[PDB]
Amino acid sequence: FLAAYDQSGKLTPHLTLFVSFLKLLETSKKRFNQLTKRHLDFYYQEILHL
Amino acid sequence: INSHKVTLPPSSSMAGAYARVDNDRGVWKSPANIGLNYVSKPSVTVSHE
Amino acid sequence: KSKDFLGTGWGFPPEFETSIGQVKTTSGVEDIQKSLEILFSTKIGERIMQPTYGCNLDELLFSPINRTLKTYVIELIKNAILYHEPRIDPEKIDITQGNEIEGELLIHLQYIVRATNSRKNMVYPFYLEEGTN
Amino acid sequence: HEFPETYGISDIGLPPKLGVKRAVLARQLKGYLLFFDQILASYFEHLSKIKSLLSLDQGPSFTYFTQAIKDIKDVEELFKDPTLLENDEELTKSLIGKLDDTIERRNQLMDHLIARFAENFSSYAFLMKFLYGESTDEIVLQDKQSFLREYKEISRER
Amino acid sequence: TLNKHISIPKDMSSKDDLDFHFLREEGIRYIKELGSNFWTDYNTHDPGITMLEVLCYAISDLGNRINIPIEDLIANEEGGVKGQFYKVQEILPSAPT
Amino acid sequence: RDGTGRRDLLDPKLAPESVQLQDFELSDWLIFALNFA
Repeated sequence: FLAAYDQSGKLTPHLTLFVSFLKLLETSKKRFNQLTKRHLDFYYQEILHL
Repeated sequence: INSHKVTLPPSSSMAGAYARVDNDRGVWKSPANIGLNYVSKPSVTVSHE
Repeated sequence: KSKDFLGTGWGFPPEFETSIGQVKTTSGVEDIQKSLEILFSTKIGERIMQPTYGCNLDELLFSPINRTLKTYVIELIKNAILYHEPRIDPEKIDITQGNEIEGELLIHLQYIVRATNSRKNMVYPFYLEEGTN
Repeated sequence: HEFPETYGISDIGLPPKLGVKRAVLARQLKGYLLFFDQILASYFEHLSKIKSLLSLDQGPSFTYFTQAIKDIKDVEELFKDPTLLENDEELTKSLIGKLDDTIERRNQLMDHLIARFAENFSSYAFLMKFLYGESTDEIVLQDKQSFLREYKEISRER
Repeated sequence: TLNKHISIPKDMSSKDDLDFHFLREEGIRYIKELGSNFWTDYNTHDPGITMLEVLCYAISDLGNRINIPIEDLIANEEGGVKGQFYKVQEILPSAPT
Repeated sequence: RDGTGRRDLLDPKLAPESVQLQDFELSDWLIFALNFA
């Protein structure tokens, strides 16, 4: 479905908003998933002072 | 201690507001749609219903 | 399909149907009439990143009716339209009092829909090459 | 709470003189907008659990989370069963449910924490199958958590 | 260890989730690509566009909390790091051999 | 046994990347909506 309507111009407006919202959220996923690295660096550099 | 504020009935502020309106426009001008000084908020929120 | 620069959009009080999974839309003149209902139903600071959108008609509540007021009302209405509704030209504003006792003021706005496309009208296949300002 | 009063979905309601039909339409809009709020609420909820997900004492049973939304005046009528709004754990099981593949995700978190001490539990993957059947998945996760808790002495008093 | 003067930067542009105007433009681009056959009016009185702007604002709020430093995000109510980290006094020393 | 050496020193599960705290795609949020409705 998602492939078929990508850049077709053919979705009903209530789905157009919902999908466009879900696409905007991908930038939040990118920031959120960097927490595991920030956590590790904090422990080795600020707690253990290495 | 100083973070705690005083709460009052509205009548004394209205007497003040009446004086302003009487001087700015006259006794025949309605007191409504006039702002109050030294008020953070109404104690409760009243809905349209 | 000549009048495609007035555009198509969501109805203001959006209604959802169940006979088909869709939200109702408006177009052309119907769309213009709902735009006017929205503009004069909202206050200047109510939109989040649009701090100057709406009108100040509430300033005149609890006031007597005279010539100075009527002049001021007309100015408020005309400026709100010039800033926020590119598709119309006001024709006449008629301000009258229909009640000796009840606190009522009656305002009748008449307007004309434009036959040519404005430079401020953000309708998709047009503003791209015609929306200069 | 970010919309204007004209829309009718705010705390002060909508004036009676505008009629029932407009009040009904406001109800329809609240329903629609909950599809956007339930997702955002999940992401905020997920931040609150970072401490648990990476805990050395004991991790959580779930890896995805949700919240009841209660700053909307009629949620008791919008939802078919208001019971769920009284307990976020039940709400999670009902709304996310199976989509949360807890066994695989919990193992990935544990393996990362164990790796930080340069240790390795790979052999449990098959050695435990000579002792237990399907029940090994629960047993193995319990043992990995115990190992991290006891690590201070284990690596020192050799 | 003295107090410094405090000010705010003037180049409010990042092209990421903390940039309101950036998000708004991307929103509209996606709308045209997916639904321009039916939804063409993108003027400011449109309920559709109004909803988009509200959501963009909400996204910025989320991004701003994600950037809160670790020292606060994993803090305990009583202070300390008991269940999060082992301290140097505990994890670096070795038995004497 | 052959001991160890330079090419054997990479721990595949130490790099923070190995953990994706959030993995939903567009298709998973759509399944969420189908249920929620």
